[PDB]
Amino acid sequence: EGHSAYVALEQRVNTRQKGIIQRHLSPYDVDIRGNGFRQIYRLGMQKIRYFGLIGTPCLLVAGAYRGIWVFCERLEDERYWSNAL
Amino acid sequence: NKISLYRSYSTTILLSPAYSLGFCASIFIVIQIISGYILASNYIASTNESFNIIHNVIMRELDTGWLIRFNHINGCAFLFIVIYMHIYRSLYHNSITKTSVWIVGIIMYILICGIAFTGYSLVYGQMSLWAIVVICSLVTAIPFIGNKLLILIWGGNIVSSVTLQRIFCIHYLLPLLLILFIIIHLYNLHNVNSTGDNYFINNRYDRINFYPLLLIRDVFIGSNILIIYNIFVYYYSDLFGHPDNYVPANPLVTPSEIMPEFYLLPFYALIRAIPHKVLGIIIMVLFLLSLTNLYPIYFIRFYNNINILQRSLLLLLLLDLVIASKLCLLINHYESFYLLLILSILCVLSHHIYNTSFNFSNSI
Amino acid sequence: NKISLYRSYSTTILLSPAYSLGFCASIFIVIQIISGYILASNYIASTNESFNIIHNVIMRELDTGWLIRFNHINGCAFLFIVIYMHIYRSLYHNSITKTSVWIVGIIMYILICGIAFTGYSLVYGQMSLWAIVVICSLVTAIPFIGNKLLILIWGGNIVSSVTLQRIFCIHYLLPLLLILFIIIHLYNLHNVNSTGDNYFINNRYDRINFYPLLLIRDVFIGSNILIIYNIFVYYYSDLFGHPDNYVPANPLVTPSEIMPEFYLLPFYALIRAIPHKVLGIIIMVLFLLSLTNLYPIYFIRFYNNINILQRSLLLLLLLDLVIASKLCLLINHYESFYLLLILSILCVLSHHIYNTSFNFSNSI
Amino acid sequence: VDSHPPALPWPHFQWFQGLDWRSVRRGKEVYEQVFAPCHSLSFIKYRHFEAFMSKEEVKNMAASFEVDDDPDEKGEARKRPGKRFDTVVQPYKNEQEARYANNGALPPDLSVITNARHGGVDYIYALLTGYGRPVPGGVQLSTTQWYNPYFHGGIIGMPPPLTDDMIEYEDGTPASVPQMAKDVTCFLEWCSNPWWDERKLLGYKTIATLAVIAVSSGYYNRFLSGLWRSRRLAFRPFNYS
Amino acid sequence: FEAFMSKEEVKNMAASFEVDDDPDEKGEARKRPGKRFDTVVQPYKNEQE
Amino acid sequence: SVSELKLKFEEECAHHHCHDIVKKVEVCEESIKGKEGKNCLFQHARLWECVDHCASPKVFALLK
Amino acid sequence: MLANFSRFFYKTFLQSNATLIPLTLVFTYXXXXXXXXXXXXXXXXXXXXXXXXXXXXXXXXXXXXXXXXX
Amino acid sequence: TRVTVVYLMSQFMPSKSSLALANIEVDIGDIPEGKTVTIMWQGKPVFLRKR
Ligand code: HEC
Ligand code: HEM
Ligand code: HEM
Ligand code: HEM
Ligand code: HEM
Repeated sequence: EGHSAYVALEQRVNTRQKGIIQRHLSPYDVDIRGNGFRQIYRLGMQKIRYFGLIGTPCLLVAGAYRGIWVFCERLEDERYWSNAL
Repeated sequence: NKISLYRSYSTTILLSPAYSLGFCASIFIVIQIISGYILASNYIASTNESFNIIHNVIMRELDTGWLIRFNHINGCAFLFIVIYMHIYRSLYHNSITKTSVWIVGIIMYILICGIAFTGYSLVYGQMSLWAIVVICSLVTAIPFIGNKLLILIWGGNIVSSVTLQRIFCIHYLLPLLLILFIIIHLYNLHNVNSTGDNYFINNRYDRINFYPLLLIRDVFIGSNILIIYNIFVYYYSDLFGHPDNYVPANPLVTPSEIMPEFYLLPFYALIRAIPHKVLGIIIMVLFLLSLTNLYPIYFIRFYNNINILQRSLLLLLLLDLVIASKLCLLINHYESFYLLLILSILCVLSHHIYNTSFNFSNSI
Repeated sequence: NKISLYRSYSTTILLSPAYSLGFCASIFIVIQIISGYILASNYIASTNESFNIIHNVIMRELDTGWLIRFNHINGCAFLFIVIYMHIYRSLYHNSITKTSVWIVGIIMYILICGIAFTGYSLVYGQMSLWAIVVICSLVTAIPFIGNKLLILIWGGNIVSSVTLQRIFCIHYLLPLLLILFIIIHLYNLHNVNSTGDNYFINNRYDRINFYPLLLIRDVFIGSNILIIYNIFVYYYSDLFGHPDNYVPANPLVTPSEIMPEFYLLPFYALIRAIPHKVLGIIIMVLFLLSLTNLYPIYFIRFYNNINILQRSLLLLLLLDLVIASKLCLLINHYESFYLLLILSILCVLSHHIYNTSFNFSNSI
Repeated sequence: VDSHPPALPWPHFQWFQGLDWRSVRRGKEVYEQVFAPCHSLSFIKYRHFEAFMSKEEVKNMAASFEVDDDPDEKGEARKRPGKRFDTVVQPYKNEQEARYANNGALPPDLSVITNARHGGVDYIYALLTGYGRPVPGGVQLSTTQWYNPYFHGGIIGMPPPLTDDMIEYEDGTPASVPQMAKDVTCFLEWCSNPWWDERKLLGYKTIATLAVIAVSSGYYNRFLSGLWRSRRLAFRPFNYS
Repeated sequence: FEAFMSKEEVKNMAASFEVDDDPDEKGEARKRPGKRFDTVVQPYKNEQE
Repeated sequence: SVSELKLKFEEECAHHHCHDIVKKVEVCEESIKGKEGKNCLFQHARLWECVDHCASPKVFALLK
Repeated sequence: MLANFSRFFYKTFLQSNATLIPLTLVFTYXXXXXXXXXXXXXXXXXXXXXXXXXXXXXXXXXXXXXXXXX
Repeated sequence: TRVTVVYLMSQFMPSKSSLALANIEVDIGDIPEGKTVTIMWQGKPVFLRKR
């Protein structure tokens, strides 16, 4: 791990770290249900908003393609029903 | 020294469940390797015994030879599904910055397409024979040395027993090279580490040990995806296939519609949307070569971030590929779908993966 | 940086031409891989049409399928000759000190013996069938599972096309594992370097660049070895084989004498010199396991020098092995040679490769 | 394009349900008495029938036919009554012969037929109960051609194979055309997939076991993530004016 | 045999024999004169004989 | 017998759920009279696809 | 909750692999291989019993005997 | 793991066909004393003699 590209990068870029205090609890003292429903709600809402954002162009283009698909499908149905093939 | 085992490799904490797709693909590679080795131990490659030895010996003389065959088929299909999800995630999170990992992955993708095609050729059925014929007709369009080349590929003017035997040797050989390339894939990744949901440069205090947390997450996601996989093995065994491949090959008869497997359809579209055969070959080669990142080499290039516009365009690319596959299958009877087929193919060919910083410059 | 290429790895100046045996072995591994891949692309494994497609389709319909087959046979023979010389050299210069290199080498030797056996089985001739029968009968002596295991291995009570198909798949697969183990062999060697004629601890001023001097020496020695090898491919094409293998196998008829290939005879001797079957199997396993250096594991051990007495005893080992092979094949008509066969086997089993410093100590 | 077969509720397309085996028995009867001389089952052996038939019944059925035997002591050919291990009798010697007995058409092998056609079982049913319809205008039918809207192209070379009361079922069920079509379709579904019930059962077992593993491993993953999901950070401040 | 004989001689030699042909319209069996690409005629029908 | 019920169901379904298809196929029958190389295979296939959606299942429920 | 029972259960079975391994083998056999597997098997056999292969064979033998008496 | 290993191994067991020709039964009440009769079994002809 010490001879890895990401370790080399962190040594080149980051300074010698100082003044950082981390606190960790053992999993036997942490409840798996502790922050469950709140996180479910928050993440669901976030993903709903984000997909509503980034999905709009796809929705618009899919609507245009659906219009074209309907037109072509009924054109070909009319062609087949009149022996015009 | 168990501690030394824990700390031999550390990753970011932002590995969402979407980062187990590589492990799922590994599971399916293992399944394909084992099932294929068991099948090959009961397989004879010839035009007089191949189709029979699959449906009359493998699937009816053994206890669960049918189960082994269904595993092989549906494992191929699910391997392709998982690999497509893997690629889509890599594009979504701007993982092209992992240059070694990306190049090895593209090589593996091309290899896996080749493996799937050659394997589908081994069931000497109607679809297998006529897919071989169509692809080789693509081959013979090469200027100058095409026809001779075709003969060398077939060992004759038609597909025959020697053709099946060489295809069998290729199908056996390639997956092991794929295994080596997977090893290289993982070696490069462990050299550069994983992106995660967001890209950060972390010191050892911000990273976590890979073992055993991520192995347990991989087991969990793998069991879920194996449930989904086995739903198809036992209850939709023939959903990822065409029934005409259960008809023994008839060189004198061509099927009504020759259609490849769902995971090769996009490539097939690139051939139907380009009228000139030579131009189609050239465009396919350029497409495959352009998925890579082998140019520039000695010009300074670096990678910037990705944004919401790019993510939305990626979703659009997915839509266009799906539409192109369906339409390229539909154009056989209805000729008015050429408009939408060509439109979708042109849209696919004009998708930006890497934002060229060279877009902006000044003239002398 | 061409200079960086020259200095990437350096070795000792005391590399006599005897240190090209590994390169020659790699040459014959390459030849075997290529010729075997060409043969397997024209091969059908089945008792009905195996012997026929080797002798009637591969040899007589292709342009030089006969030459491919002869290359493959004599390449196996010469690969074993070169490996035996390689082992003899490594014992002569006390190369058991390269612990990792030696252990990988022994694993590779076992793999190659298996590859040779499974390959010889594929020619469904009299010798192949009855060598399989004898070996699998030796399998039948295991306590409490000999018949269940034998049935599992053969797929039935008798050798058949399923057995041929298993053997074909194993013969195809094993050489690729062999290539991986060759890569590991060379990796370890580069880690610990070579011995040369004598062992010295040299600084960089006493070592020479490996490339291109030793590459050119390898080319020269390989050229001479290939001349010698081709004198057999073209003029003595069946010197190492047995004519009874040019007879299609009859399960109802047993050959007068069942003799394996000349590179397995020593093992066969161990079987013939031990009247009890279980004891013979135990001795075979112990022999193969004692060739390795996996014990002691945590006790402190180190290797001292080698001397003229040990080299003379090494010559004696060679003599005993050769005589044991010849006698093992002679004893089928001449009963009095059992004495000399047993004597040679006993002399072989009590040969000291590693002189243990634990031979001298005191008591509490 | 041709008519799309309707989707019908088959007993083996149901929850927790497999082949009827009564339809399979009756379809075996219809196979023996109707299309044995025309179509072939290259993959089915007499011993395969020891799944809905008794051992002695299978033995007698096998002995009811004749099979090639090893040549005589003088090399003369021989015939021999069939056994359990022999494949069922072929109806024709070679394709040409078949084509000669069917006015140029070649009846295909029905060993995997339900797997070889789009919407297999339904299609076969729709094929057999579709023969009497009026011929469309502008279509010229030979004396050995028939109009079936479900066949590819609408014209087929197979004469209507099923008629009412043609077969006397052993269990007493009336043998109408739809009934016989249903029974032969079930029998051919069994022929194509003789592993239906074992496949469904293994599916249930595997899904259950994987579900247990998934629940347990998901709990353990959530447990191990607790160490990091609750981590806390603090930065010692600088000295700023 | 076209290695120490001529094409015409080998053609006559092959045509001197009768080789099994593919069945006729009504099935059955046919025999046709030999040709260059045909294997030499077997002396016995089967091992027993 | 079940065949008579099958014919009755086919007639009912044709005249109650595929009446427009029946009218269309009657229209196309007139068109091809005189024209050379024209057939009503497609229209009749559509008609018998529409009819069997409703007629076929019912009959399939009346048999054991 | 269940402090005393938790201590007892941990000290008895879970503290040592000499007992945890036998416990998990017991769970594998008696609660997965003969409880889910065999149970689903029995349930499947019970639901589909009027159409069973055994039933078909029995009815067949009966009808054959009945026909042989004529 | 146990069932998977057993299943992969079971792919290498004798085929049902080979398990059908392994056992045959002959009627010994047909051969009189001192007469030898030849039959077929697994290809190899078999002599049954009323010694
Ligand atoms: C008179 C002999 C004869 C009988 C009896 C007969 N068939 Fe056929 N069958 C044929 C012929 C000939 C064909 C070939 C049709 C073609 O290719 O045009 C055929 C074709 C078929 C097909 C192929 C349809 C397709 O889509 O290719 C099926 C399925 C079939 N028959 C099933 C059956 C069943 C089930 C029965 C018993 C009810 C049966 N046949 C009875 C002669 C027969
Ligand atoms: C060394 C590993 C492999 C071996 C020995 C092997 C061997 C075989 C054999 C013998 C067949 C023909 C038997 C049959 O069709 O059921 C086959 C079919 C096939 N294989 Fe593989 N295979 C291997 C790996 C793979 C991989 C990695 C893939 C890709 C996912 C793959 C895809 C296929 C496909 C698609 C078929 C045809 C599916 C079908 O029968 O319809 N194989 N393989
Ligand atoms: C056999 C198919 C493949 C397998 C088994 C495979 C396996 C893996 C594995 C195990 C990882 C690390 C775990 C992860 O991050 O998901 C990974 C990462 C990655 N793979 Fe693949 N891969 C495959 C195909 C591909 C393909 C076709 C590409 C496209 C070039 C690709 C590109 C990547 C990238 C970019 C990453 C790192 C993503 C990141 O962390 O930022 N892989 N792969
Ligand atoms: C993947 C590489 C290889 C493949 C695909 C392969 C394939 C085959 C095949 C198909 C045969 C049967 C055809 C014949 O007998 O002429 C054969 C024979 C044989 N192979 Fe290989 N082989 C490979 C590598 C090796 C290696 C490394 C050895 C080691 C010496 C070996 C030793 C033999 C032997 C001794 C025979 C039988 C010799 C004989 O024909 O009399 N093969 N091999
Ligand atoms: C596939 C067969 C083998 C190949 C291709 C192979 C290849 C090589 C090569 C290239 C070297 C380094 C160059 C040289 O010193 O000649 C080497 C060294 C060596 N090999 Fe092997 N080898 C093979 C089998 C074995 C076996 C069976 C052993 C027995 C244990 C063995 C033991 C050694 C040792 C001890 C050395 C180092 C000798 C020294 O420098 O003192 N090799 N081998």
